[PDB]
Amino acid sequence: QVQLQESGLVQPGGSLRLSCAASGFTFSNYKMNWVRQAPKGLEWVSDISQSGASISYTGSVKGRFTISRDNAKNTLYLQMNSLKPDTAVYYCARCPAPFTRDCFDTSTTYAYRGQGTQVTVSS
Amino acid sequence: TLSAEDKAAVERSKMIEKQLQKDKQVYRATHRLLLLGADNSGKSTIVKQMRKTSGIFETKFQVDKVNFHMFDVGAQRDERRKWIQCFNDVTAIIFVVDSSDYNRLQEALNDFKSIWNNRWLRTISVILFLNKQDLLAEKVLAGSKIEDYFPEFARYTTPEDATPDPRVTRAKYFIRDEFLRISTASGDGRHYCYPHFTCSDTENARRIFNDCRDIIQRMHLRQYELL
Amino acid sequence: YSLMSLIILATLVGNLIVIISISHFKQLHTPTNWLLHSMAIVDFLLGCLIMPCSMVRTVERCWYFGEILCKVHTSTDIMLSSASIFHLAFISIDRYCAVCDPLRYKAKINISTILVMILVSWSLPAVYAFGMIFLELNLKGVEELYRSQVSDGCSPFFSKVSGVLAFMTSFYIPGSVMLFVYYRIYFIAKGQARSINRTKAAKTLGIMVGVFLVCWCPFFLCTVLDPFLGYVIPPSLNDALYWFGYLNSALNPMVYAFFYPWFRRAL
Amino acid sequence: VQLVESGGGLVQPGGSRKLSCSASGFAFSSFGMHWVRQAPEKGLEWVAYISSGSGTIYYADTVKGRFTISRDDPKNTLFLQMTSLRSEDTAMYYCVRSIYYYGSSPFDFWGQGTTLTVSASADIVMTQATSSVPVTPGESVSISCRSSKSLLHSNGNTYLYWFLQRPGQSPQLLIYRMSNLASGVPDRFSGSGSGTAFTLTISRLEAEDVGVYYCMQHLEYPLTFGAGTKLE
Amino acid sequence: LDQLRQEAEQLKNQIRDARKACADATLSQITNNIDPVGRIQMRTRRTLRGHLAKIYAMHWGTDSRLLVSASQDGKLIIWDSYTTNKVHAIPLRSSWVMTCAYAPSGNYVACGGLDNICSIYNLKTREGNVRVSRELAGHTGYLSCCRFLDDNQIVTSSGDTTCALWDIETGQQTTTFTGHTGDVMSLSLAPDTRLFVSGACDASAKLWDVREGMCRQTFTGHESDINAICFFPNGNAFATGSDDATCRLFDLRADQELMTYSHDNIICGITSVSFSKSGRLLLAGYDDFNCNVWDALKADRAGVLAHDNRVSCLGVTDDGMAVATGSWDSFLKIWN
Amino acid sequence: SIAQARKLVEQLKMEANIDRIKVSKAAADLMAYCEAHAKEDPLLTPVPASENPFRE
Ligand SMILES: [NH3+]CCc1ccccc1
Repeated sequence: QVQLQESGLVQPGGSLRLSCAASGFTFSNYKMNWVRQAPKGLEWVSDISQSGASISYTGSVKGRFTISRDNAKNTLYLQMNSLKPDTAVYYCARCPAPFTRDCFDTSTTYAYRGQGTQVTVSS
Repeated sequence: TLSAEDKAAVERSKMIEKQLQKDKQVYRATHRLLLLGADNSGKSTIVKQMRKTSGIFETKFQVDKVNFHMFDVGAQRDERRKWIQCFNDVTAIIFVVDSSDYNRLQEALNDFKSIWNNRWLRTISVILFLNKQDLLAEKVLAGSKIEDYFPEFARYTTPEDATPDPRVTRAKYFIRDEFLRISTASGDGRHYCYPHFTCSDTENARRIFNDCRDIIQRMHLRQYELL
Repeated sequence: YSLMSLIILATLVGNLIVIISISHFKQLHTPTNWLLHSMAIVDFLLGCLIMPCSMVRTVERCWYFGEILCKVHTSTDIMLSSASIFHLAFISIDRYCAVCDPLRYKAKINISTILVMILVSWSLPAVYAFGMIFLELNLKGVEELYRSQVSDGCSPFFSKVSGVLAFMTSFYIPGSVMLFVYYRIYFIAKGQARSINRTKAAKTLGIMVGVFLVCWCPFFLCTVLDPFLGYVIPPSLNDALYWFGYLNSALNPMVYAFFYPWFRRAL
Repeated sequence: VQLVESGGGLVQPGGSRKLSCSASGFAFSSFGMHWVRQAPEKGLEWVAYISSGSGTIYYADTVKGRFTISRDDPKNTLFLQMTSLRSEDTAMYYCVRSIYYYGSSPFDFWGQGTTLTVSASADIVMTQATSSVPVTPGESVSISCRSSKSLLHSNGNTYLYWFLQRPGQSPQLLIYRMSNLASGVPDRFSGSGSGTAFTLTISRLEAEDVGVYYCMQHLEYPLTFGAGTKLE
Repeated sequence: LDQLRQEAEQLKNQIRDARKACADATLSQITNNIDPVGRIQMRTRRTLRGHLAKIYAMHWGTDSRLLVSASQDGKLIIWDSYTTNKVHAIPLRSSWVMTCAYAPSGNYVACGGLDNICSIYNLKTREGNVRVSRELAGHTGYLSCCRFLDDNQIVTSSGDTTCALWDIETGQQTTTFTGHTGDVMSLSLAPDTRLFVSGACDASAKLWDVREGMCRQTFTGHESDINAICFFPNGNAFATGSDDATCRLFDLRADQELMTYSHDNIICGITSVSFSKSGRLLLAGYDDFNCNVWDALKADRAGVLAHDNRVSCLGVTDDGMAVATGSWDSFLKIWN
Repeated sequence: SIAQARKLVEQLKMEANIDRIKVSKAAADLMAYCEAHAKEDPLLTPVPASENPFRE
């Protein structure tokens, strides 16, 4: 099958790097996304294009977080920076079919999502 | 068809074809619509104003001797990318947004963006409804702000073509322009968006009639290379 | 002589391709395309029948057949020209019903309406043509003059009243129905394009209206003018007018079927 | 499913009588309808036929210009119009359903009949070998039918029917198309044939099998019925 | 929970190593010697017309002559494939129907869709009309497939990630098959009617036991959703079709993946798959207006069945005489 | 959430212990079946236009 692995408490003001290790599928043919969940419903954070041409972010983190992935190692990570008082577990995600702009990735075990990690930015 | 029983079978088939013709004539003179929304949006009350775990609902209304069929999805799962392929032939999509919450608005934006760029949902024009305007009007004068959620609200001013307090109009047109910004980013002139400012009304049916009329007229004009 | 000849071949091939294509492919069986099929059929009949006889007459400047034979060729010519013009008018009405008022386009243009239009367009010109020619309606009171002009071919000979009535009907009902429709559609298309921007429509409308006008107008003028002036025009002039009319039928299927991407893709 | 016939009586010669067949309990407007005649001491005979859409009508060669059939689907009624009654049409008339599609069973239901007393070629002929055979309640029985024309068709069907009316009741249906068994009949009847000579066998036997067994051919439209074979 | 996750990982590892050890030689190395089939030419022999909207499903009959089709206008039509006649025309209560099935005895048909109900229609009545006999309710998501076992047992697949076995006489579930993550898209019964396979949107296929109602094996290897599943004539293999434009061939005893059928000129996903009578040819329908025929042993393209819109369903006759296809332009074509 | 993980690990344990065979034997068996039943396939070997009902 397909497995996605994400690796990532910090005093406020800090920055971080959180990745994703995936194998099984062809990484270079899929759109990718990071979704996080507050201790609240999951919210979309930063999709990237197949070659990285298109990058989008939410208003709450625009200008403070940047996401980029490298095809060579089938890994994608977002460089978290300047954190603020962001306590959530950050998952990773993949769009359902290869080669399409559209994507629909719900709390019902969207299969194409990793187990996820927890980040604390509090004292 | 050299036997008597074969001739009777052929006659039965001909009767079936006549009934099918009648059904075809009834079918071609009707317009189907798909209704979408969320739990907070008043899409459950828009239906009632126009008016057992079932999986789909139906509502029929008539205006100027034209029949419209509007289908509301009932008890399904949270995944949509599979049963959305059965609606690639409707006249239009009615989308309802609750722009009086300031929090789930980004969700609605994401939902709209995913619907707009669907491979099977191209050539389908979407009619946008911005519901619960009285709540927004009551929630803007009292002063819960929009700057924290959307950082670009500080550098936005009401456009000159707006047709209207002024803060209410600025917020409404900011939301409307966000949706329109999303919609106009692509589509290469095959489907369009018709935004509206809807309240908790006796004219939604007429607006749907006019928007469908314009959509069909544009499609016919494009078919003949008159546009 | 060859220049006239090529024209017939182009007419025949262009109509045959459209007839076969509409007849065979199953995704092209919508009610509107049967008008195109019928118009292609009548143009094909015209190209197969009237082209060679008029070709022989024009070059020899002298009738070579029976005197009970001309009465048939002229009747068939009038029939087929009238039928083609009526088909063009009905197509214009179809387009008008499509574009201007859409919510009820599919209900209006069911197969029965197209069948009735085809039946009327095939029926009326035939009875009109023939009852006009086989009986002597056009020849009333110009008989002596007709003989003087006649004992030297054949021509769409017309008196002072019959000619003007034929002109009135054939070139004034269909043309009045066509021009008004295309004017009213031009305004709507221009307004819609302006709103979308906030023009290819003019180009295509101008092309097809201009083709019809330049093909048909001069011949009918000259015909309606001749009886009143005193037959002062040369007899050899009318051959060019007839061949302009036949060029219209040559170019008609191409304009009405090969300009559109859907027909090209279906092929 | 039940059919009721009304009318009948005694009619003077040269008069006119109008018979009506009233159906209720099934989708009337989907079935073809027939009229079948039975002389007081003779076998059955086919008279007329109207189809489901009223688009096709046939008549017997005996009566073509005298009789007239009509139907009314709104009210579920079938009519027979007779004029200039002769002294030969003095029999009992039955009302019969029929439906035709791939795999159907025509002539499956018959009416009860009504009596009518009148005061004072190239078609296929069907013949039965015998007229009466005595048997014992438990032995085997075989009945033969013969045809002047091959009932086998090019497609592969052999149109032959067996009816076997009970002595006092209307006819019922046993076998259709030479092999296929009816719905409610016990599964001890069987049929076989070759195209020209046909046989029906009854393995066991009870008190309900007594009656007259008939032969019918559906290959052509004109219908000829088997003479009869009584069982005692 | 961490300990449980660790246990799951070790258990998963103890399976991949075993299958890799048993993997041995592949199908290609052993099947290379055999002479190829060559080329296949198939020609349209019938064209059944009468459907208004697009078609999603069809199913042959056991007598090899009749078939049933379903369409979005709310109509079921039973055809006569020899003479092209129409036998029955059935109007539905709901127009969003996704599947149809035809009973092995020829007495019943079934259909369902975006209403979470499976309906049973009785064809052989004393009256000359087709009427509904039973409505099976209890599912939560849309119905995606349904198959008969006999006149009284039916197996349904739904969008709520569960399969179910019903009892038409009483209309209540007697068994539920849970374990899938995404919505289930298709199922295929076995010739002996003791097992059946399933495909879902979580890119996995499972094998179930009808009698005791529990999963027995799980198959993976696809990258995207599963749209169609067929089952080998022998009974020891099956093939799937996905949204990544690829088809697999899985064993049951070996519990691995055999030869893969894919080409660089296909980008769109597969909607249907089916085998031939002997299992020599595997033919699948695509989204690029076409249908392809593969050699089931050598993964070579042999023949193309060239419809004006998307192809949505296939079917092969019980005696292997013909092949029928449906499409979104509302035409049924019979090839031979 | 211990119930879901418990069910998953029990299912994985059930799937772990199954008898398995060699792949080459399976490939040989499928080829044997395909070769044995090759003459009853109208689609593989075309049938002359006498014993097929879809002619013309
Ligand atoms: N070439 C056609 C000649 C003609 C003349 C008058 C009416 C209709 C037709």
